[PDB]
Formats: sequence, structure tokens, C-alpha cells
Amino acid sequence: AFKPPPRPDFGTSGRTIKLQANFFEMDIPKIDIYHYELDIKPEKCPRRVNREIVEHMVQHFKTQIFGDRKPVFDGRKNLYTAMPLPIGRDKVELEVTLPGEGKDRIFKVSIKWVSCVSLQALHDALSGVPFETIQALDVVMRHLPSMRYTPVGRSFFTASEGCSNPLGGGREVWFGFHQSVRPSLWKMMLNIDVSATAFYKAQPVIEFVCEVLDFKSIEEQKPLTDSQRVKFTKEIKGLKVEITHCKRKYRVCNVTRRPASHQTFPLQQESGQTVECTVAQYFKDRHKLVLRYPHLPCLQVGQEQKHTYLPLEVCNIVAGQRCIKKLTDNQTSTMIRATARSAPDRQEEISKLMRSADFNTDPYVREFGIMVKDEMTDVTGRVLQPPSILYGGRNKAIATPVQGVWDMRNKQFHTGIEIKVWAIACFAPQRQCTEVHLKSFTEQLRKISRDAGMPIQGQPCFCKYAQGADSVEPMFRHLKNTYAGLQLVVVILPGKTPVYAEVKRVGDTVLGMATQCVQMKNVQRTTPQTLSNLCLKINVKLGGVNNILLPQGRPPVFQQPVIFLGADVTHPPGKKPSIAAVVGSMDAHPNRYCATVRVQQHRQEIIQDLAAMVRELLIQFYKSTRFKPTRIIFYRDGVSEGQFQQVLHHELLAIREACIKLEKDYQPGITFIVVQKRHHTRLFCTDKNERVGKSGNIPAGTTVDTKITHPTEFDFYLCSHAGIQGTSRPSHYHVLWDDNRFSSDELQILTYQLCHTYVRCTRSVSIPAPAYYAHLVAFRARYHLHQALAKAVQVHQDTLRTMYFA
RNA sequence: UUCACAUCAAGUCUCUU
Ligand SMILES: [Mg+2]
Repeated sequence: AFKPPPRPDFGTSGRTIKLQANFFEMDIPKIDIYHYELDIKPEKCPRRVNREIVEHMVQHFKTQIFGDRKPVFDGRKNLYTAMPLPIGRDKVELEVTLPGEGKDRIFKVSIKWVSCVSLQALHDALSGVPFETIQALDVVMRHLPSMRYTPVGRSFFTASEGCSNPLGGGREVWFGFHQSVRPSLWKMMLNIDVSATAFYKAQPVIEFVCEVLDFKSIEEQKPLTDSQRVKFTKEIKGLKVEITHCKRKYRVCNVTRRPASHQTFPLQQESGQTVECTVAQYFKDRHKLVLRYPHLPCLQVGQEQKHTYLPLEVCNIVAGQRCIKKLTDNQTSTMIRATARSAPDRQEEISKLMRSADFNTDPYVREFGIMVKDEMTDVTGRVLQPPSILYGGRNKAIATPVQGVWDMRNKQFHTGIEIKVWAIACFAPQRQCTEVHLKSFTEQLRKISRDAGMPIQGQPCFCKYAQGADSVEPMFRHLKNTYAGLQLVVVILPGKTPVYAEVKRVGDTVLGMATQCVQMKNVQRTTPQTLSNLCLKINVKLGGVNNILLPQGRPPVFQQPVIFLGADVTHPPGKKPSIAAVVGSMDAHPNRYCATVRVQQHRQEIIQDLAAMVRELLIQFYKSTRFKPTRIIFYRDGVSEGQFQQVLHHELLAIREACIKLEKDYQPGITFIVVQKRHHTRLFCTDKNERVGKSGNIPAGTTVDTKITHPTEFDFYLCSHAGIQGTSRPSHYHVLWDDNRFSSDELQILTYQLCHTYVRCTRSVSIPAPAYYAHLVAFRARYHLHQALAKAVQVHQDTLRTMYFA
């Protein structure tokens, strides 16, 4: 339970396709490079500051220490050099003083040698693995960009010269790129990809207040209401501000309730005695400054103490601050508008980026003798054959997926459910949604249901109008009590409303009855496709089977009983908890899934109570099939490489712990797979004849497990979905454990077929259904809103065995 | 709420409030 398995083989399935990956080969010298450690005093300075200190330190001590050498820097505590520094071995203490805001002051730095980073040893590892050596290369690579650009994670960003793209609310668009050094067989790869994220516009807080509160002019003043203030506080708390009146960015902690004219602080007079002085008066006495907007609040900085309240008019927003807060429906949209391009389009943008970057002329990488190709790596992919999807009806219509898509026309559900009793709850005003609208909708709806293999028998037994989330349960109690055998409640909503949160709360936790929701606009105007996808959601919500994988066309793993698990944990931005969700198959298709859900520590990827969740799912698997899984396939979503050994140590045992809590000698083979969509590896078609759709992506089924993958471990890429817009993300899979002795072909084909079991659409999705369902559960649980919390997330006993999250 | 695609770094200081 400690070390991931080696790659078993490469696999031969599918027909070859020629691809290029945004990976650029690196030529690394066989030399040894030298590692030094740095003790900077004070040691709590951010990387940007340390970088400047070190940059000045290298220039200043030119003659004695560095000379004509060009050392790179961690930003924290590591410096690397191409040839040995004249440290010799023993520690040296250096002093730097830099320009200050007005104090002009001090930094104590010292160098000590640590080791000799062997690059030749790295070459050997790439031929059948030194993280430390890899970390050194990253530093050599991003030493320069880190100086000129704004480092964000493993990416860089700069302000447009330029476009200057707004988003409103003080937010603006910054275009950037990602750079990372990746290992692969034989070669070291430089992963490059174009990026774009939100940043706060460098403007005075006064102007910032306007964009946040939608002010034309400042005046349009009187003190901000309790409403206007809490929004501004929530938008500025945690941001850096700088003083205009007399370079020192300070970090905002809170915004005062009282205006500057009335907000006070204890000021100590020259006679020892302290007194309460207003911020407005202090700026008059001390700074000769009569406040222009005394009716506006004060930004509060430093700690809870000392106090340090600053008026809004003397503060600006520090440049280079990324926006962490999620953005409005539109801001996201216009951001995507900027990004999206298409796969051919973005491949040029990377090449354009590689052209301007010009690594082969970088002073620091020339120093280290490193060379990088200007052409994308050429890889062969295999496009796997999609599984035949089996439908029911009388004709047993088999659908064959074409380019990640199939249809339901002239086809019917595997086991369609006979809806006989159902109600309708319209929360949209009758003025917008009329009885004619509902009736039309319904008649249109039923007609689809008919040809879908899931017939709705007649008119709804109940139909009413309502308003407010408070009117949900009194109607819902009424429905369950007065209608015996009630199957479905069709709630109709006017756009966005907290009613949905209550509808899903009561329907999944309190009363426990399926509730399908639909916006007002989709009732006023109905389309056969939209209605059809609704029938996909309500059939499975009533314990139905839309379609199953073709039995004969399945991997040899289904020969014995096997459960497929899907796990994902979603996180909040406030002091809210993280939500861990784990699902599991409940049949041999696989089609039906049960959902477990927990709450845990704030920002914690490790599923804490995993052993309990897996235990529950295993019980349900036996309650549905009389079978104890001989194998456990686990698709874990959202785990990075640096956390692999962490989640493997706790979550693999947790699954094993769950197996032996049931029975002492119950040890099914466990396959632990981590799925990733959060990466920067893109695949492009070499031939223009292989491009699909004018987004021009790789076809669904494109599998890459060579050239750019892990040199020793079992990992592969699989773009299981059909790209509709922009550039597709080839989902990465990394086998952390596998008792089942899977082959490359079998596991990749299995993973690919599992992407065809997603019931919400007649498409092949990016991640397997278990992983996707797990996301839906942890997202539905977020609409479900300590121990109260655990209770809030608990699903009603009868909806406990249904795909309510569908 | 039809659906899919698309969508990880310390500003703690300088008589400073
Ligand atoms: Mg996640």
C-alpha cells in the first residue's frame, strides 16, 4: 500500500492517429549542478521580495562570490548554479539593504552548500526517479519568467499592453501561460499551454467601490447602507491596498461599520494620556488632510489591533492581484469568450508563445546548457472502438455511438417506468406560465415519453401554483398524504431561486420523493431534444434503466462480480466544510448507483470517513445482487501527483479496512485509479482529416500512453468525449494500485466504456460515470446545505437507494 | 433548474491609526 505498480504493457487496441502534444523535448547536459541553501532574515518575506533581494545580492557581491555566473532562485531557500560557487563548502553571511518606502533597510542573507545535483543520474532514470533533480530544472526554467511576470501557481500572467479586458466589479482579464517540467520516457518534457485568469484592476479604492456597487459617479453622498457595505467588505477583505499620502501594500482584514467621521481609535497624547480620536480628525491634525469622503467607511489593516483604519480615498488597489472569488455568470462567459479559440487555433497560440518566449536564448537556461525544441512532440494515439449501447423496447434497438454521440430516435429505454401518478408544482407566476403553457408542455412531454419507452399515463393528478421556499413542504406533505402511489413531482422554476435548494432538500431528505425541475423558459417553449433529455433524468430517478452496455462487448472483468466506485471531494472558497462523496455500482450493467456523502475538514482532499462510506456501498451491492464484489475498481477524482502517496496511504487502507470489517478473510482485488482533468496537456491532430467538428479536436476514444506519459508507472491519457467547443481536455488516469493485474488495453477499454454509462445524456463523457456521479452528489449536497451538518446531508431512507442526484 | 462540451505561496514593516 506504498508504491504504485509499474506499467504492465502499452496495449494495441484502436486505430492509430497522429497527434502532437504541447510537450517540448529538452536537451539536458550530463554535468553536475550545485545547490545552495539560503537563510534570509527576516524569513517571512513573500517570494517576490526575496527574489529581488537575491537578485541585488548577486549583482552586489559580484567580485567576491558570484562573478559572471548566472544563478537561479527558488524564491524561498534554494539557489542553483551551473558551476561551483567559491563557497568551497563552508557557510557565508551576507548583508543587503534595499530601498525602502522611507526607511531604506535591511536583509541578512547567508549561503550554505547542500549537494551536487546529478543530471546524468536523471538520464539513467529516464531509461528504465530524482524529484530533487526535477525540481532544479523547474527552477532554471522559471527563474526568468518569475522575475518579469506575475507568478500564479505554475503559471505566469501579465497585464495587457494591450487589450485591457474588463469584467466589471474591479475585475479584469490577464492573459498568461503555464510552464512545467515533466518526465517521460527517454526525454524530459517542457509542458507549455496558454492560460487566462481574472485579476483585480489597479485602481483607487474609491473607483473600486463604484464598480462593485455599480455606481456611475461616486456621489449619485450619504453613508453606505448595511446592504451596500457588506458586499463591498466581502469583495475587498483579503486584498492588498497601498498608501498614496506618505510602496507599502497592506493587507485588508475588515471594513469598519462607522464612517471616517465617527470611526475612532485610541490616540496617545504627548502627556502620556490616551484619548479617542476620529480617523477624520487625525488626518486633519497629523496629515493636514481634510477628508473628501468622510461619510465613507475605513479599511482596517494589520491585526485586530493596533487599529489602523485607513480612509478609502488614500488607498489604491495593489496591482497583480488574482481574483479567487468565483465570477458572475457573465464574467465567466466573457472570460471563456477570450480563451476558447479551437484546438487548431490554440495550437498556434502556443507556437506563437514558444516563439516569443525563445527559451534557446534565455540567459539562465543557456547558462545551464539546456536546450528546448520549437516543435510539438509527435505522438501516436489509438482511437478505441466505442461500445454498442443497448436499448430496450420491442425491437431491442442497438445504438452505435458515432463521434462520442448517439441518438434515441426509434429507440426505447431498457426498462422504462410506467408513470401513472404524478404532480406539477409551478413556482413561476401564472402571468408568465399559463395553464395553456403547462398543458401544451405536458402534451408535448407525454408524447416524447411515449416513444421513449417510458409512457406517462394521462394528466397529472395534481397541479398548483406557489411562491417562496416556505410553500414547498406544506405542498409536499400534502402530496405524499393525499396521493397514494405518487411517483414524480414536476417543479417549475422562474430562473434562479433558493426554492430549488428547498425542493431538493425536502424531496431527498424529508419526504423522500423524486422531484424533476424545469425552468420557466423551457415550459413556455419546448423542444423534442430538451424534452427527451428530461425523460432521461426522470426514468433513472424512478429507478429505471435508460440503457446498458452491450453484454457481449465487455471487458473480461465483468465475468465475476465487481463494484465500480467513484469518489470526489468539493471545497468551499467561508469557514464552510469540504464535502466528500463516494458512489458505487449496484448491478452488473453497470447502471444503477448508490450515493454516500460526508462533511469534513475545510480544504481537505483526503476522504476521512472513507472506510465507512465504502462499507455502506458494499452492503448495498449485496442487497441488490446477492454478490460480494471480487474486485473493487476505484476512480478517484481531483488528486495531484504530489498527493499520490498521501491518498494512497489513507484511502487504500480505508477500502481494505472496510473489506475486513465485513468479513475477516474478504480480500477483493482493488484497483485504485486517479482521474485528472485539471492539467495542461493538450493533444492536437496532425492530419486535418482527423479533426472533428470545427472545434477541430481529437475524436472520442483517442488514447495516449506513450511518449509523453510516465517512464515507469501505469498511466495514460484518454479523451473519451467529443469536443464541442474550444480545446478538449484529454482526461489523465494514473494507476496507484492494482491487485487485479489489469493490462493497458483492458483497463483503457473498460475506462472508455464506463464513459458511455452516463444517463443524463446520450453522449460519451470526459470522465467515467462513477467519477461524474460523485461530483453531482457532492454538488447536490451543496444545495442540501457540526453534527447538524452531517444530518443536513443525510438522504431520506427510500431515496437512499436511488440516483436522486441525476 | 434538459444536457454535454468548455471553465498551487507569508506585504507581519518605517512613531504608520
Ligand atoms: Mg475534486
